[PDB]
Amino acid sequence: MLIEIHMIQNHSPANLNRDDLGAPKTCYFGGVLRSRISSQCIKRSIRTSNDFKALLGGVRTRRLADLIQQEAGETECWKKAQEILNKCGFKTKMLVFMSKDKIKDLARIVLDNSLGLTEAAQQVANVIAQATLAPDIALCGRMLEPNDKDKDKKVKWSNTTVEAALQVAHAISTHIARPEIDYFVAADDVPGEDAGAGHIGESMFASACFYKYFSIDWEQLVKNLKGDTNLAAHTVGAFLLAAAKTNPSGKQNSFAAHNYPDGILVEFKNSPISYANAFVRPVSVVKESDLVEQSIGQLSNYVNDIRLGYYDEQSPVIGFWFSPNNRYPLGYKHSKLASRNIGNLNELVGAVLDYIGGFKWEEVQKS
Amino acid sequence: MLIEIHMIQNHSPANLNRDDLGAPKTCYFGGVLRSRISSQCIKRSIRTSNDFKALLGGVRTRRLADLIQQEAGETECWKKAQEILNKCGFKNKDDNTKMLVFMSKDKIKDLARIVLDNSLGLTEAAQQVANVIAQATLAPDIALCGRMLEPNDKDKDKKVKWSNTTVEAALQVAHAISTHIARPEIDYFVAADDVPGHIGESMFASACFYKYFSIDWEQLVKNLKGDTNLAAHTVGAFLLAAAKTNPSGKQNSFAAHNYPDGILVEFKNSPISYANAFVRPVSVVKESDLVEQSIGQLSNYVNDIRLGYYDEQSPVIGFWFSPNNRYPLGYKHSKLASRNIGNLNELVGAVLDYIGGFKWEEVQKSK
Amino acid sequence: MLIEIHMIQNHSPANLNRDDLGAPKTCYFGGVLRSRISSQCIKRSIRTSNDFKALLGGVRTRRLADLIQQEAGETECWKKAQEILNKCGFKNTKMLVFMSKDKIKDLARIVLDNSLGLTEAAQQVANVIAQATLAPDIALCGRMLEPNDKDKDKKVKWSNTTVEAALQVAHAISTHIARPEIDYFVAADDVPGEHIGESMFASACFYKYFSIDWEQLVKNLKGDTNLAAHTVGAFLLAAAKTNPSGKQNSFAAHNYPDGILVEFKNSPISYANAFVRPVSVVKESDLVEQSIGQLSNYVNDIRLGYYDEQSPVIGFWFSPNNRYPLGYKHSKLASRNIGNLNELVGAVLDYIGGFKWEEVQKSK
Amino acid sequence: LMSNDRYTFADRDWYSPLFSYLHAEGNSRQGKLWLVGFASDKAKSIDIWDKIIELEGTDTNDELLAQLANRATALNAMRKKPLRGDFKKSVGTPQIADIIPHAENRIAINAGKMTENRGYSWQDADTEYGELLTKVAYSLEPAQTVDARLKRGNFISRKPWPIIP
Amino acid sequence: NRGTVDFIASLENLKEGDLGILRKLRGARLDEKLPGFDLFSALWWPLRQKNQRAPKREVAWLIAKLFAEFRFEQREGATLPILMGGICRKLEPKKELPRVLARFDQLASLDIMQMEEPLSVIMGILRKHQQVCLDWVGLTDVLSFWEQEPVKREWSDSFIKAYKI
Repeated sequence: MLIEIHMIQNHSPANLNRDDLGAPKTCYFGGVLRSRISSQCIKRSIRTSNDFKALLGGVRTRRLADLIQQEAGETECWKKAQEILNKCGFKTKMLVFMSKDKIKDLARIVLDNSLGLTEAAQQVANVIAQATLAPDIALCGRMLEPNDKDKDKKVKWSNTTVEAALQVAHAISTHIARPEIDYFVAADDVPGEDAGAGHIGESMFASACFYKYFSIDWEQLVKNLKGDTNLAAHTVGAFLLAAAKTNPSGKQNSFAAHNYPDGILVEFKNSPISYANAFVRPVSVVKESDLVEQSIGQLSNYVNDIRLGYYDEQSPVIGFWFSPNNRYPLGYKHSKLASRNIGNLNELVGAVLDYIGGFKWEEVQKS
Repeated sequence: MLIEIHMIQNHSPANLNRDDLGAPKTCYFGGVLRSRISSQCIKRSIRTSNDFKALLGGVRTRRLADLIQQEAGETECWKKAQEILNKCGFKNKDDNTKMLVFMSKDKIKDLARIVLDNSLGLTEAAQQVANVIAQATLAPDIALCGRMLEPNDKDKDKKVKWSNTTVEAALQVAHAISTHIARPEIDYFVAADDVPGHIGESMFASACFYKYFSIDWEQLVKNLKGDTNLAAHTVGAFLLAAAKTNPSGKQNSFAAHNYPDGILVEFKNSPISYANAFVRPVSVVKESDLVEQSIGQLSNYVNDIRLGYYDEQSPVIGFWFSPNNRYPLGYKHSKLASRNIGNLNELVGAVLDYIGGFKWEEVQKSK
Repeated sequence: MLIEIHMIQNHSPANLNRDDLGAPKTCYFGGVLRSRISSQCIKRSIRTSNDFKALLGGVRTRRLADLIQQEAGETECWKKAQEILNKCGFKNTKMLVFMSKDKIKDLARIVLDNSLGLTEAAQQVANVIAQATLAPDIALCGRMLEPNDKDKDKKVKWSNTTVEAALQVAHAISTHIARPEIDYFVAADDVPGEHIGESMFASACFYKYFSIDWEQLVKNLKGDTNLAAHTVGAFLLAAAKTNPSGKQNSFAAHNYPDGILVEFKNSPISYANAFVRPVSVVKESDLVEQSIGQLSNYVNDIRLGYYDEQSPVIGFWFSPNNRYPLGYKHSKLASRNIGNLNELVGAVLDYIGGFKWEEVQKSK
Repeated sequence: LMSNDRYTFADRDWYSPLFSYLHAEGNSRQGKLWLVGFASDKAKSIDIWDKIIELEGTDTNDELLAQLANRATALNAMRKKPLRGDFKKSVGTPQIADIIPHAENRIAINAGKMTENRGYSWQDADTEYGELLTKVAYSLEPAQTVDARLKRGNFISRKPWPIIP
Repeated sequence: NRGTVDFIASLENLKEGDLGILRKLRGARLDEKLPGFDLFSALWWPLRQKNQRAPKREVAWLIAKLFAEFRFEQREGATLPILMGGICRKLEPKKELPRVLARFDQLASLDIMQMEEPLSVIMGILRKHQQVCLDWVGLTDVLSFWEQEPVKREWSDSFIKAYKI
């Protein structure tokens, strides 16, 4: 089975993702240009959030020898750590994505042994490949490739590939993109000779309402975390809580984009169905409504049409809907698209966890 | 822990911020045009103010040589200090001295002392100047706004090494957005001559703005090396500032020194923005006004976020203030603010009490 | 300390300030239309007032050569000065100049008939002109003069000619909705023989706000505190005893203000958000009474809401013959209530530091 | 069968054994020069082709024949150019990699005329890229600004450049 | 096209008070204020009765607002992407040219309801650069079909060709 989240959020003028030149990221959907926030930015912000802080047991880095030397008080294990890294096949050094404690303890106890370089390199490769008990590894996956150009021909590598269990698409505006440019000049505190004109810089920004899309596979999440079951549900609840309550950390010091969404639809499938095509037609603001209500109304229309379209009785689907204080109804006219209108995030987490299985949020806060 | 200040202020027809040609800054929020005041304008008007005179300390300039010569009096040392600043790494591409230097002004005497030594040459004096600047970060303004400074590797001496120069900022300020449609006008002017013996254009706008400030208490305390007393004084003087300052641009032609009609001070562990309340522009009717509709929609969004998002195990406490309670909050709820007060001095008293317990005179007498 | 002048004044049906088309200028405050009189019109109307005649210093002209020409010896109309001023950059355009009255005449008419020649007297006129700051109208209004770095002599240097303004002026807005009316005029003929007219006008009661700095005034008068009170007194008589000089031959709008609040406070406060709600007439009361009452309510709210310690802002409320009270609620909003302008002037000067009106006129 | 970092797939290489046949064995003579190109790597054949070109012996410019013997690096450098800025290990404009073979095969009919430089030159061969490349510029910049058409105009001025060594 | 020409002629037949009343209604719709609605109806609705291809209510209202604000003289051959392009040459190529170009190319992302302030500042830089002539009929005919690619495709093309001269 699958767990699916739909999400409608409106943002203040900001720059939550920029390219090399210094402008907001943009896309072309349905023949017109729209603002964009990259998916990987969202996964990074969720991974480094404060509602996910219990759940980082791993590292994605190339400074493994800093971590090995940090697993020491006084013993000089810097040159030998880098050395065994270079005979390992990580030669710029390759980015390695594995758990913290496993590499820390095992590199501390293996690098400090007086054994051969080949055997200790084989053991380091084995413990790097075997340290696949980490939550970000299960959510986001892992691929590592030993560079055979400079690799010793004695030892052999093992299976290391990790299949991920989270699929998030890029954040796409519900309407046309309207880019803007801001001109700044710096000043001098003390008067003096001063400039001729004053070199004008340029800061690009825009504002938009975003439709975000989330998908969670429970079976692969269970299979990646071995025989554990409670950790899967706790990860699902923690990810929902974080993604509901985390923003990208862009230029937030001068563009405070701390808004929170006005509508969350949650769903359960066996097959992934994305509802991004509700906004192929651009949304034109009319005098009556606002951008948010028309966006969720068009989303409701597409949801209603798909629910009355591709629909099999042998596998029926259900879902709950959430809004703050229940101000924005999905079924604006007559349809009851969701059965369990919920006015709070905590009760939504409890309902999702109960639908997964016999789990309570206070129960699984121990793994 | 975060201190969050939300502010509503209506402004007279005025030109507080502008682009190159004289137009007020405009924004694209909610599908409609919004008037905009840049956040850097607000930060600089806070920094240069009568209430923030005592907690000064940081200076930002490109004319270190002039102040150094003034500190060291009659010593010449102009060309020598200019050469030392060139050798330090201050880039001089396009024959322009730039890279606005951010250091405290109580360490200028150390710069003049190290530069005016005769035992050491020029590489030594430049390295010592670099060590002085990279460890002079003990001002309220550097603690609040933060600092970044990247001298170039091209024109610097090879034998100069640069230490850690970054300080993370403790203040986040959003761009000011009007609550309704943006409506610029054009003014026409001619030059009068007194002795007897054409037309141009200027642009102005009037709007009621929504402002948002955020202060991180632990980062401010960490920035001042554990001086909790000075951090409390910084928060209090900043609140007095952001209440009682207006940006100084074209204030000689339109003296818009208007005061806020409502400030909400809240304490929470997560950043909260109320910008989505005005996603629908406020349409002025006969029976009401712009301002009270703005505060009414703000109160409605405060209810929605309070009963929809903030309901956790961690409680959120906020106070509301209006001058002599002239604009109360939402009429149908009447329970949003924990305390309703009619003075700003009691506001800063309550805030300083809620942080760690502080009296206004004991924090005033620390600088 | 800063001195604030807020005034509410009703005007006759008139057109005191016009755009290019022939309409009064209009502005948008609080979501509805309001009429508008610009800042520079009020500044120049106070400037030309008879109460400001005795302290009138400054020229603000752009042809200095004709003012140089006052000497009898006809040698400086088309002189080398018509090329030396060009080497000064005062160029098309001619780069208008905010300098004094006696200094230019005396010193220039000394130096511009000299055997110095080119590239020597331009420096002298620069030293006379870029230092000609001592004038009260400059002291309040400010000064600027940036020259053409592409059309001036290379051997001449410039000192500072930047004078910080001690006066801040806001535009005049209404307290009620703007109601534009079109008047049709038909011009007749004095001789019989074998054209409908399109002009606009309006009437409204207006609200204005000015600020003057005291220490900046004293500083820009080079430490002369004696002139920097005669200045403020002449300004106070002018802002209350002078209407703008628009179409006044057909619109006699010589009205006197009905409510003036004069305050003394360290930081400037604008009581302009009292008039977010337009004043709507009712059968009981008029426009002046409701406008002054709303101003009273907002003044009380600000005063009771923004302080609890010291600074009992000793501000004076002026109403002619105490005609319109500052609110019919709980009293004691203003320190004293004055039914005369000259008693107000004496009290304000007494707050300045004991300065007497009968003794300060001898300054200039 | 692959367009790696040091190769770009254009057509058969009739330009390799030319600044060579024309100086050591065979020389310049009148007839039909048949080219057999048999590729290999280790022990596996990948592609074998044939071709026929017409010559008579119309003089020789050694420099131009040398540039003609070195053309695949010029194509790699034309493909590899970034759209804007510069980045290490940047592949660069892969739609140009799609349109290289058509202009190459339109050029390759008069190989015997390019070899002797009778009427067809490097600059005459340069013009063939314009139509396809103007077709590409619409897709790679599908915007409606002044900057869009100006970038297309800069983009249509991209031509291969000759490299002798 | 006929019907436009009489609409522009009736716009030029207006007097001081009518231009002022459409000037005070800048930045607004029509349904809020009744004198503006009545004046626009009396100036527009007979043409829509007689001619089917008379301008839409929104585009006619917007063009009426711009004419009341700027009051340019009607003359054929003074269209907007020509005067833009004749103006752009007199600026510094390093700084001011991208600044003007960005404000000019921002129009391809805005709707007719949102195209009042950029047009206001563009005719502002015209009035600053001492121009008195403008083709209003061409602008109305391109705004009425502003949502088609060839119309903005010939927009900046007229621009490029006027700028390159």
